[PDB]
Amino acid sequence: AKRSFHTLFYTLEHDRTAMLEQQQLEESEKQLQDEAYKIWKQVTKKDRALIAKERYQLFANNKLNVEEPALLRTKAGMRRFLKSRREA
Amino acid sequence: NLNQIVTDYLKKKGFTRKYLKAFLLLKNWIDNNLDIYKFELRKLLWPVFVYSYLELVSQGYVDDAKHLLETLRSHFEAVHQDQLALLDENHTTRLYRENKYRIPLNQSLSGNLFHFLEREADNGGATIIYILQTHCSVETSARGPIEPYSFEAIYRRARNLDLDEADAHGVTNRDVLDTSARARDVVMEMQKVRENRDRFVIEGRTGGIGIPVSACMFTFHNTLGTVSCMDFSNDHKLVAVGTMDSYIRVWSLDGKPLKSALENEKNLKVNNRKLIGHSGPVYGVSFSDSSKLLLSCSADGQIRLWSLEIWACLCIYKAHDGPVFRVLWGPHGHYFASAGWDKTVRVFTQDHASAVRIMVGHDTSISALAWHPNGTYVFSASDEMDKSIRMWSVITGNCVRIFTGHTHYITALECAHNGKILASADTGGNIFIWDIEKGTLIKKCRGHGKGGIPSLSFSAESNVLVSGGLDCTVRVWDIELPADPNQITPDQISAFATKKTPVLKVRFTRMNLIVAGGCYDPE
Amino acid sequence: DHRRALFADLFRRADERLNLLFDERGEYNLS
Amino acid sequence: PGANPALAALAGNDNVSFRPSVKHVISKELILYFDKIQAAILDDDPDEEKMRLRQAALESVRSDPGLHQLLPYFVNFITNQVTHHLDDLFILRQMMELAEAVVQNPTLFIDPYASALAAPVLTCLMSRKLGKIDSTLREQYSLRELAASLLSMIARKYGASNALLRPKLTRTCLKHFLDPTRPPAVLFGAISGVAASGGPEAVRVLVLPNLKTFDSAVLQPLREK
Repeated sequence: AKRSFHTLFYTLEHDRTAMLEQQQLEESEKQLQDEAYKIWKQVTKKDRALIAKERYQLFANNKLNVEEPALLRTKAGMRRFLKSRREA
Repeated sequence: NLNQIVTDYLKKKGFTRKYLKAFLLLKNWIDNNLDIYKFELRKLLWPVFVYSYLELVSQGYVDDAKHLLETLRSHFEAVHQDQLALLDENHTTRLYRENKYRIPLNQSLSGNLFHFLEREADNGGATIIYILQTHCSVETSARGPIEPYSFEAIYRRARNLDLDEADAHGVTNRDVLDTSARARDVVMEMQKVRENRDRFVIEGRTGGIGIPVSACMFTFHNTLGTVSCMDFSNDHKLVAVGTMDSYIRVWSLDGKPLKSALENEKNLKVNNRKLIGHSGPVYGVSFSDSSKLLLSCSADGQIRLWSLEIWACLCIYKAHDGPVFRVLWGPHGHYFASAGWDKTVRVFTQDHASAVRIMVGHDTSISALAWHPNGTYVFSASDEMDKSIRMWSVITGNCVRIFTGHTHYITALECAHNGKILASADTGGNIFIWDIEKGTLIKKCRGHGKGGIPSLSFSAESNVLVSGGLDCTVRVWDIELPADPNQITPDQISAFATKKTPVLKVRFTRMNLIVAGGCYDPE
Repeated sequence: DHRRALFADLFRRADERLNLLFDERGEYNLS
Repeated sequence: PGANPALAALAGNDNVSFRPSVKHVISKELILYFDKIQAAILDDDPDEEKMRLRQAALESVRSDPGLHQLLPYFVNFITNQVTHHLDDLFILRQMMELAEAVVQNPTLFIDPYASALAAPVLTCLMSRKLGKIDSTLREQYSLRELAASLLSMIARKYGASNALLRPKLTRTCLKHFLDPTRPPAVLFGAISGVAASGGPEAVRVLVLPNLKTFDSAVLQPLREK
């Protein structure tokens, strides 16, 4: 699953469902108070949902919301990328 | 009071109170498109040529018509041999004149073509627009692009549909759709194109910060302090270094072999070469407007011109008394300038052995040079007791502007691509930004250390500046800070530190990306 | 069905071939 | 006193405690321009003036020399629109056209974002469902062909600075192709993608040897329909 990061692509046809499912689970929690493909989904669901939620919030109503965080590059992210590149 | 002196002096002196260009442009544009469209656009190639040729025959430019026919015959030698032979009045020409060519096309493709032609109207777009409006009719249809194996052709062949009248009419879609396998509003279309394009213009800058920039660094190893000067070619394909050992070394920047035109040197495998022939240290190297020619100057007092196709010297220029310090090609590469120890600025053409213009008036040695983007003005700077910048006209040879204010040795000069702003740097760490028409100082930029800023560069729109320093840093500068929405100066955008490598050369590409070069000193 | 195993083997062989086709800079490996 | 704090965020340093918002980094004119472009491109009215406005917006995106700060936003917007509107052929076609116009601007450094652009395009090439009688098939196949052309362009342009892009794309398309369970449209998209990303040698070495079986276990039942 983690090795497949360096060898395969995947489509964005299951990200909306992941976002909605995570949103419903989080809302309920707050209110209370193939096989390789399946493994890939099980491993990446949470991160994909978070990224989808961020992107969805940024472009609400097809307008650039000026109160959301800017898109800026940092050094910790590049360090993570370098880690993955050394893995490859 | 200098104002009183100037006023008195003025009062006492009596002062009162053709078609081939368009064809090539179209060919390149078609070459740069997506594949799915290339089948349709090519239908425009054959007409635009034929009519154009006839036009020359109508205007008496027989030689131009012959040259055009010969140059483009290769593209059609495999198809239009009979038509080419016939063209090289007949009834076919009369039929062409009477019957206007039909060019079916898709709606979106037509919109893209019209917008592209408008965008390049003065570079050859007008010719094609006029030709299409006069001798063509672009029957636009709302179908999809047609190809021998696209959906349209497959569907039509499978369902056994007929041929549309517009696409009925030397290759045509019929041969692709035959069993053997609307009108136009040009001129009005251009008006609509311009009117709609006018609606998406950005007209200010309030708030925000500067612009992000990427940098690529080239580092030289095992030089032992022998490298004096460095330069990059216009397309970032070559790099040249002049040393204290009198020779020049050139490298290809991607490691591929360098090519020679000599028969003995056919298919030779080397990616760097040496130019030998100077007798003293080399202090300047300049690539000409691929680069074919190189100019060098040395402490022996000579200027040398080298061919980069055979890698040998062509001419020596000997107009200087003492060392020459700087040499520079003109913005388009036929004139060039030189300056050095004897306080005079010389302007040559590559055509003549003697300098054609001599500029006199500096009181000290020259330390920096620069050209104006229009090719008719030069800039020079002197050191020591006379730390001033002078602007020289090339037609007369006289000085037109003097800029004063530096108190340290000046290391670099640079004129903006718009021809209105000047920049200078010295060994105190300051950068001066000057208005040229008023002769006044616009501002100062601070933040570099002491030692010298050898290189500056402007961006394509001249709104950003990049500087390289001997303090092992590269810095980016905003030329105008945004409007208020209601040791280091606030107009610096970025600073990047190098790893023990003084920066000798920096340059901007077409994008927000710069290339820098330097030599590594491990100690 | 039994087609799945056959096509999986075909893809395995094809991928083994594909591994050696490209080079470091994305160009074809002529050897 | 006059130095901006957001500048420290632009250097990417770790100790920074200030988190700028969009309004602190992008000027108001650029925000208005982005909004105008997005409003113009995503209009479905059949009026001629609207088509002219859409074409003008695409040309503006394709030629403007001052859009360096909006590139990440363009990429994110394309990704979001493709992700959340897979049941609309018009929107997907507009997104593909916008992606084509963005990578044709000669003033933009696009290398690091190349892969980020290859994910939406792929989703438009081998997605099992696109949209929600003949006209629908026309639209779907035209969209798939356009996606394949754009993928070919991307792979050709940005294949050297992204070393593993070409093998990854080719392997994905090949994996999708050698699967009898997929519907014919996905197989068409997969073969187009293999040709676009791999090249002539990829087809010669990977596709042809397996064709003998392919036409027997896949094409015959479909022909029998």
